[PDB]
Amino acid sequence: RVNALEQVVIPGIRAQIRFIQQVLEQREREDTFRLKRIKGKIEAREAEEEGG
Amino acid sequence: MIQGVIQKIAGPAVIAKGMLGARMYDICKVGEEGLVGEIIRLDGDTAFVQVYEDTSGLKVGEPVVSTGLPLAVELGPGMLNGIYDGIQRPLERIREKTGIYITRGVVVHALDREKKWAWTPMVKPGDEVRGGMVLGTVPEFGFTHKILVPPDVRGRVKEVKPAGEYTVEEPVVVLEDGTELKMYHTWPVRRARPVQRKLDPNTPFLTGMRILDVLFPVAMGGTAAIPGPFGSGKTVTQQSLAKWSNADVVVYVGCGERGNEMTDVLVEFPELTDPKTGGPLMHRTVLIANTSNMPVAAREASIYVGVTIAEYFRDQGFSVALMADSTSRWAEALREISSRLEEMPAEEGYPPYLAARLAAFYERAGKVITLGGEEGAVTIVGAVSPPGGDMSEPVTQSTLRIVGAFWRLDASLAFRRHFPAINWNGSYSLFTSALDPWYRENVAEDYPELRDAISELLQREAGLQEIVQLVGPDALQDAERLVIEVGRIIREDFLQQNAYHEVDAYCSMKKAYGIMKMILAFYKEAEAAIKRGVSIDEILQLPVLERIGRARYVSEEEFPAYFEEAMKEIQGAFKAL
Amino acid sequence: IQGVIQKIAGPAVIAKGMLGARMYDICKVGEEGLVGEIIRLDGDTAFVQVYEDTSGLKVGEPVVSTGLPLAVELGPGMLNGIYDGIQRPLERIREKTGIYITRGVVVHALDREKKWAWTPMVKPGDEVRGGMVLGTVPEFGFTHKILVPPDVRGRVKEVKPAGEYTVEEPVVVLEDGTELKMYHTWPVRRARPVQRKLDPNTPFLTGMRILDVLFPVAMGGTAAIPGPFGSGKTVTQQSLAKWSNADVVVYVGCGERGNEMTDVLVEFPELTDPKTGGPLMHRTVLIANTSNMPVAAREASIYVGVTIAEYFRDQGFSVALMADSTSRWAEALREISSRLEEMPAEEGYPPYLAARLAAFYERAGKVITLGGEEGAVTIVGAVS
Amino acid sequence: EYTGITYISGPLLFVENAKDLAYGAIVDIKDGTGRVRGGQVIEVSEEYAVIQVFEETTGLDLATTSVSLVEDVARLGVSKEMLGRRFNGIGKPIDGLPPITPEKRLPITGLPLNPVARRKPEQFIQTGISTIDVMNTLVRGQKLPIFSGSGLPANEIAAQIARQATVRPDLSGEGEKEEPFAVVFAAMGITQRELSYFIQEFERTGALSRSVLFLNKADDPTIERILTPRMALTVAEYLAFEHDYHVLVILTDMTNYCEALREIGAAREEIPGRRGYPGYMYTDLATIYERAGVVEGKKGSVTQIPILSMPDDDRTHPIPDLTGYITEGQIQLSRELHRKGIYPPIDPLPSLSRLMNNGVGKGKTREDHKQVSDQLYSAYANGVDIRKLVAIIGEDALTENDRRYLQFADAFERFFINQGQQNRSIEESLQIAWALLSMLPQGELKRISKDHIGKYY
Amino acid sequence: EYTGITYISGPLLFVENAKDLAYGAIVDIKDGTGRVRGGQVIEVSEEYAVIQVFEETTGLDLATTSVSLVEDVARLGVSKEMLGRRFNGIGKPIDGLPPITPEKRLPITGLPLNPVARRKPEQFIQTGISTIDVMNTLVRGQKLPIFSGSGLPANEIAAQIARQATVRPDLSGEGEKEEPFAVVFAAMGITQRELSYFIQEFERTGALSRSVLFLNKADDPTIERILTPRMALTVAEYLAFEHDYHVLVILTDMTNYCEALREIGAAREEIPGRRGYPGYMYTDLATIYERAGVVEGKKGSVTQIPILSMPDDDRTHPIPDLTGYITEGQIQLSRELHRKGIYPPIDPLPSLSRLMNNGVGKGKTREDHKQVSDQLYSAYANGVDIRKLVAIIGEDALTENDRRYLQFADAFERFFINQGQQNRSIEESLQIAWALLSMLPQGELKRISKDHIGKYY
Amino acid sequence: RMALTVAEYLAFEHDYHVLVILTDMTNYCEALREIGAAREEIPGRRGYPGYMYTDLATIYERAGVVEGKKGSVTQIPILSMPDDDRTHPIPDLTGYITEGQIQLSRELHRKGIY
Repeated sequence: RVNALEQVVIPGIRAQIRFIQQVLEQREREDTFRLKRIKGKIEAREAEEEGG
Repeated sequence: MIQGVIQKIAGPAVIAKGMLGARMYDICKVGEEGLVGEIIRLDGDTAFVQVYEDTSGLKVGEPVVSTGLPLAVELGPGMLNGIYDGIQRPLERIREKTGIYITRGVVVHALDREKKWAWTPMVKPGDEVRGGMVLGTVPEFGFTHKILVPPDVRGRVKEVKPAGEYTVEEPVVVLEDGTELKMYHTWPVRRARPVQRKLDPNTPFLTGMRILDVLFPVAMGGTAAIPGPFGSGKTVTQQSLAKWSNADVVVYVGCGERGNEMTDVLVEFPELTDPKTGGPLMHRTVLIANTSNMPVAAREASIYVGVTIAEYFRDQGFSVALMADSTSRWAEALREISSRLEEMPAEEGYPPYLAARLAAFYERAGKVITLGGEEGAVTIVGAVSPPGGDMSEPVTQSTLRIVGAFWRLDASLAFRRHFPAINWNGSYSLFTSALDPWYRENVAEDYPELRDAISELLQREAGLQEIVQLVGPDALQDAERLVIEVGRIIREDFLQQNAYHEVDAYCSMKKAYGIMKMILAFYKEAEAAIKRGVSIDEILQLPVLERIGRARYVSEEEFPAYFEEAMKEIQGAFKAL
Repeated sequence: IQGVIQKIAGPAVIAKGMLGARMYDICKVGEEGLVGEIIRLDGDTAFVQVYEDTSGLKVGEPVVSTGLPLAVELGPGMLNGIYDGIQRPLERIREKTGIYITRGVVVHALDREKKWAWTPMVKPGDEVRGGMVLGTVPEFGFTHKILVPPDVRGRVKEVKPAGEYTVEEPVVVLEDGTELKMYHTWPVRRARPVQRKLDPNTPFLTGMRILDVLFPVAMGGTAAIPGPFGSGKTVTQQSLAKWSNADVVVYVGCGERGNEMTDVLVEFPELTDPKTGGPLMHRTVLIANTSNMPVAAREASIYVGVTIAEYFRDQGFSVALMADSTSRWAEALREISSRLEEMPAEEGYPPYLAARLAAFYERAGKVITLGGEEGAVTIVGAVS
Repeated sequence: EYTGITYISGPLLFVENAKDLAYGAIVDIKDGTGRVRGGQVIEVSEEYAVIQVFEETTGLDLATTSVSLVEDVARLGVSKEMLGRRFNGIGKPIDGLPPITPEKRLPITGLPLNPVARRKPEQFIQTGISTIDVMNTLVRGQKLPIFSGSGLPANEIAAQIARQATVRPDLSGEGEKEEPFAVVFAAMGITQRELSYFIQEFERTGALSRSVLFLNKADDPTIERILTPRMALTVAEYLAFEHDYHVLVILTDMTNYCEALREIGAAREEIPGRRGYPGYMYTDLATIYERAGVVEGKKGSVTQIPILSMPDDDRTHPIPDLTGYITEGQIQLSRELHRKGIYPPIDPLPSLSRLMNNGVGKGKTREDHKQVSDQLYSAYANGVDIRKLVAIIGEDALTENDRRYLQFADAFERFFINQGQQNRSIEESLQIAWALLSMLPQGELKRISKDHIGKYY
Repeated sequence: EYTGITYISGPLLFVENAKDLAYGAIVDIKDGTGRVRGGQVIEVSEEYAVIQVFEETTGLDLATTSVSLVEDVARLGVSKEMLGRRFNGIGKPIDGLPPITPEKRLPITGLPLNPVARRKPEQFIQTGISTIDVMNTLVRGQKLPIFSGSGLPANEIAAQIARQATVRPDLSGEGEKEEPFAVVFAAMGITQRELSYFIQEFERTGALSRSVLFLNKADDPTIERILTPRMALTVAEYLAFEHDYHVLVILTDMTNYCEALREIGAAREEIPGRRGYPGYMYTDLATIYERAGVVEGKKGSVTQIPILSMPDDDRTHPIPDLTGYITEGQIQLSRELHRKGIYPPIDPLPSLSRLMNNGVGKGKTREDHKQVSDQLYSAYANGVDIRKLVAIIGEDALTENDRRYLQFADAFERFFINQGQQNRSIEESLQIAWALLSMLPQGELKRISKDHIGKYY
Repeated sequence: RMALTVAEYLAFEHDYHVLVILTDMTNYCEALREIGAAREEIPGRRGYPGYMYTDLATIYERAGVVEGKKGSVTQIPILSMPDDDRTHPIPDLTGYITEGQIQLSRELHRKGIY
């Protein structure tokens, strides 16, 4: 059990959280980028009242 | 007046221009066939119209004339027996006047005025009336479907029509206040019917399964919820309030129930007969559910027009069981709003309005005495799913797990034979310290004691479970397999129940009481078996374990005499051996 | 300059009437003069990052600006001197506002209302060397050498005899013109010039055997102590600086705890030096920020101290800087960069985190100055 | 012919001088490649409109652009006789002869079917795979997606259902062989092998004179991957309902669907909201699946069989997500039985079923597999699960009792789940099934009744 | 007027002549349905403001829109007669008595206390509990979170211990008649049960004649949610610092508060932080726990206790991460205790106060308390590991010492952790301890002094 | 890229062989990433530039042997791993780019091998 644990199990049960984490995290680049372009629209709209 | 035409038609939504006088969250008439919109934003003379029916031919320069009602639900009789929409349009009238296909721009009466209903007055012309007072009793089947005075309206009577049929539109009591009380009356869907006070839940609701009460108790006047990832038994768990509930008023409403699931479940009610009523199951089911064949924006309306219907019933003085079939569907519909309006929702794919309109739905009605002196109790059960398959998200925490009961499902769990299935540990009930009074007095003064005592054993086996999957038992002892086998029997017969069979479950005190006493017996004696020198191997091989394994098929009526003969066999096939 | 408020979103303010505004410029927004700072200009308007929260501020007010870039204040009074992350004296705040703090507070950054000692260590007709000799202040710590800042090597006129002179009072002026007073202003975002950066070669005592004798980092290291405080770890941090061979200690935190961080402050005069034999408080600079402290207080935290140690370095003192809660420093920065166009892109933190992280260690260590004096800025990085 | 571009990139164009266009309208256009393409007015605007071309832009100059409102609504000519003919996503017949004359020109958007107009079906069919016709019971007007991984076959298994699809003659108590049985196809993205592979098993079927094929290739535009689905199903509606025939519709490559769905997802205005895919996705998988259902007053039916091909074996992936919920009763394929050589490689252990005692297993559907389904479940489970539990507890450790569990695993799976070119009738199933069930003594066989046991002894 | 409307996305409203109006104001808006609505005036421009309606989102119209400027600065009147009042939410009559009396005006948003005038704790509170007075030691003026789960009920174990608490500082030499006690409860998102279950218990024994209540209903919008703690925080100030009272803040479910915030910020053009939760949180969470503590020269102090919910109690969630820096020490409720039915669920093992020596000292809690706390720690902990060895190897095959360490754990849950609503003193809890420890020999007593062993067994 | 181009001159033309001993590419990614975070090339792959390879293309291009001229230019990248795992782009993308790899592990570090 000792032998086994220090190899396949333990860091493997780690790398699972890590892999998960990173992909959850990176997904939220697209969130911000989209949200950016959303912002751009909103301001662009109130900038046609006062200009072009 | 409110007038204007279509500026930019994009998706099911229409963005209007020229809107003058338009007010927020108010019903409209849209296009030229009548599709009915809602003002869900203003920006001066443009207002984003959200159109509940999908668009398909509508174009620029077409009418947009708002009615000026605050998406009012039309309250009156004819609710019982008859399918309706989540947007409240009777499906009876659609099928007969179109065809078998749902077409856009079908507009018919929300509350039929192609019906009349026998009037019995009660109120006298010499009296005054009060908000929340009974004007007479309309007889709708075996139920008592009173007629009440809309809250915030009173006067002094001067006439009251005498008995006869009258159309719901015609008055039946008139007043000196410039008004006429009709059986056709507006109440907003954004404003709740007023309550006299809130009461503390203290009677439990019997949801007639021996695992959705006995182990995790649910309250009457409560709120509860069950989830279900990716079709694990999300739809099936309402076959457990189909008729094994104690409600006198059953409201089946779905945010979106797909086509295949109304091929069996929706047709199930005119093909059944409820035993509590003594009469038909559809007499006592309102039906105001929405299909997914029905447009995406009709899914968003659903909830607020059926919750008020639930209040209308609660007021009369009847137990109301409201259950929103897959409440998860209103969230996608709400979430589509953002896309179309140029906004971006709450991060990680969560809907843009979280707590605000979820907490509101649940607490709209629930354990409240009325203006009119009657006992209102609303039992609401959200049958959500996590869209991404995570049971850790805002909307589960705020109002789907902080309620009376929280439950869970696994995927190979339900497949063995548990329909529906629950996680023994990971599932709790918050309300359980307030459901102890009635259970003490009515059932027995050891019903609250035995139900905590069964739950203890069920969750203590978990202790060993882990080690089994770590390196195993290489040593079987007398104290080992004790908890382990017992608990086995308990998960095998007490949590494997079916909702498709009336012998595997049913609403009955005595069945729950009974089964749980048999298991108590087997358990009791086992602890004193081992001490004497009785191998757990032989404990399996008593036929009495099999006697408790044939209590989940037993006929309901037969059970009393059955139970009494069987309690004796345990105690005889233990103390002897 | 002087301008007018246009928007208020959040704690931040945005105000036009700015033009010819410097970058990292002194801003005192409103008629309340909330301690703020001009940043990244846009159009004929600017974005203004206001440390202190705004909630009484109305738009359209006058905004007074100095028109000179914010700098760190360096003079006497710093040894045995309590200050925060804006660098105001937290106890003269207690006397002039009471127990509670009501925002828009501005007081001098050093004790300038005292009359401080002086002795001339130069005369007229001689030339000064930058980073060294001007005149010393005798204090009850050791001494504190009030030296002229770098690149000022010119001739001096009029050096006044040893006595007592306020910080704002002059004792010296230059023959070639350009006047100077005992208080000196040095840029927050720049570090002083050196001649070599040396190599570390004098061991850094910590006063407990195992710590330094087994694992030395010597004088000019960079170390770390991980795991959160409250495990009795704080034992290590106090005693470290307390025993350790130096002549000045600077203690600094940022996002540190509640009451546990106020135990430290009162127990600080109750720590005792081995060299002087009296309190450590005599020869300690505080610039700690708690966590009730303003938004960007904690974010500016670091930089202050760095600079301040370099002053004591140039003098020929050994300093011992203790960077508590490096991990919690990042909290503020995330918040600020969210509300701007420096949005997250790394992994739950902005990618300008690594940039602001480095410089704190890069600009410290054991090196020789323009003044030719040695001293060290040993850092111990409690990440926590 | 309206000229004046503003944005062109992909099958989404924007062009001005418009307000005469309606939602869902056939226009035509001109391009610089000297060709006339298509366009559905998916969205409409103040003095422009969003157009969706039925072909990829590979050339379109700003000197020459055109718009001509052909028709106000958008439609396809559909007639009674079109069986025996092949078609493509454009909607031209690929046969080589003049295009047939309509009877109705029905919209391609789709008209939903009333939930009131249906009623519970109960007439079962032979799929030629035992496992389905016992456990889930595939009846008319019911969906049953066959979940398929990526790196897994999808084509192989599909073919088995197409040549062994057949009503019971009176094994259920009746037939529907008295009315013509026919099949409809429509592929949404197919390569070089999948093209011919399907066609040569349809000559096995003997059906190529009574089937309607709406083949969409990957050399065919990417925009027609989501047009064709709706389109195909309207030619289902026409022939099952209004000409009373039991039509089997089989939809495959609902991952190539999802590729095209994604495109419009982010390239249009709308933002992602289903973990990096659209939020109007729901409607896109609703309008598709919810059409199908046996209607009460009609003899005929649209039986839809979705065949997925979803990326890997994730279950958080958009596709299996929504699909799960939608369908009532499901079937899965995995890689447990695809390393053994067992075609099909159905695995019901993680799989789920929601209709098997819900108007099925009772009614005009036999009750003699009623208790069998319930039994097979917990019995098959005892199997698979402990195969895992053995490698932890010991390396060969299994007790008297658990020995039996695992004994019934290897056996059931081999015999039963290898069908393929072998057809088993309702009777043939149950016989064999009970004889593997005799491996467990009485007490695990509590669920089967006294009758059942002897019945199929 | 203030006419001009642009965006009513949800509970937004814009108004012209935003230059008189300010940031951090609160205002009456006039609408044609006759409704009176507050709403803080946020994101002000010189043309456009943002106001956020304290009543629903229905009745806003573009015909009647006006704004009565109340006062630009955040306001809220404070009274000293708040010591027997009862109020829900912001501060609205549930006692039927006037809401406020102006004896002073303090905002709900200011800048907390100098640390130069912050004293440390030196007294103690008795909640009448064991484990939160022995193993972890809460004292007068202390920061200390109670980490609950969402599966678990936050809310019960909150109001239980609420009314139950009666200060006791006899041993220090200060009475209950030279120490007043004020219990402040501020909740949010409470259901219909929870909203009535509280008021009842509070009214039961006197805990509402010597306390003031707050609890923000679930029918109320998410904008009022936020002001709820900031409200009761500011009241706690005017009592303890300015009349010498010792208050106890009990916040309940922090998550709901942070959810709400997120929607305000998203419409105030900011990006949320990690796990999709607010990143502008750090500051706001700080001011609520850092505007409590002791004061130099004032005997009073606000003691801070928040309660939060966590889906699985992990640290991966932002919700504990943030908190855990600004607060000292930790209490956390685990699943294992609660399931079996033990109240409170508090496990002493994940827990540890960071301050227990910088609170009370020797002779103020009896001198033996100190070492008897690190006895019981090690005695318990040893036994929760041989409960999963109670039947593998057994306890009959185990040492004498370890056999006692089993039974010890069991009696610890029964008698020490659990006591329900019964009260206890420092002295009666140390009594329990001794009895349990007599069972262990003197040879197994090594975590106390020779003085302590000879003090009692 | 300065070190690189500079060397190409002296390398081929003057005919002297040199070996460019390049150290931590970590600090390369780090600094690079900031820039694309205000011009909106949105760096991320796992939180490191997704435009990484693009820039490293020219920089590591001269690392083989030319024909004609003698002397050449050879890259020797030297960089740590934040984890053993080859998932994160610090070793992963670098892997693909360059010609094979040589790890020193920690498997012998642990023992006192040097």
